[PDB]
Amino acid sequence: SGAIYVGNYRVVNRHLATHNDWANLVWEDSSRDLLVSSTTAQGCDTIARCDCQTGVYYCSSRRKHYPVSFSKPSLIFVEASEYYPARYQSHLMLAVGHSEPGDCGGILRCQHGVVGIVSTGGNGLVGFADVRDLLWLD
Ligand SMILES: CCS(=O)(=O)N1CCC(C(=O)O)CC1
Ligand SMILES: CCS(=O)(=O)N1CCC(C(=O)O)CC1
Ligand SMILES: [Zn+2]
Repeated sequence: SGAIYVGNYRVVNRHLATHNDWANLVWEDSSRDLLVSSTTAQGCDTIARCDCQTGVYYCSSRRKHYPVSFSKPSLIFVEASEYYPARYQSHLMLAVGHSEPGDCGGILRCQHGVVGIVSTGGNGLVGFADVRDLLWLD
């Protein structure tokens, strides 16, 4: 689980959004696994405006931060897991790293701030939903 809090926006995995997230929907994209909802309280997170392909992500299933190399955002076919079926996902970044069910909403970040959140795992890979193209967030 986990979210980004920037200005008056909460960014979450679409498949983990709550009834409140949908009651305060700003934007959602089923192809990206993203949803943004409005918050009343100001968030502290800064979104990276960069094309970094290295950073650190938080892995709650190991309670560790891992440094990773990741691919640039692209359309990727996502393998079926124990709990979710297989599907295509846009704006997805892969790295070699640990991600299992529960790890979603872990934040990937670089010097310039938040790059994305964990969205996929399996097969010794972690997939991250990029948020850097969403300039309206900052
Ligand atoms: C590990 C691949 S997955 O498709 O099973 N999946 C990713 C993490 C998600 C979450 O923690 O919400 C749900 C589970
Ligand atoms: C790249 C991983 S990071 O985002 O956790 N971190 C390292 C880059 C910054 C620096 O070392 O100048 C500080 C922030
Ligand atoms: Zn960066």
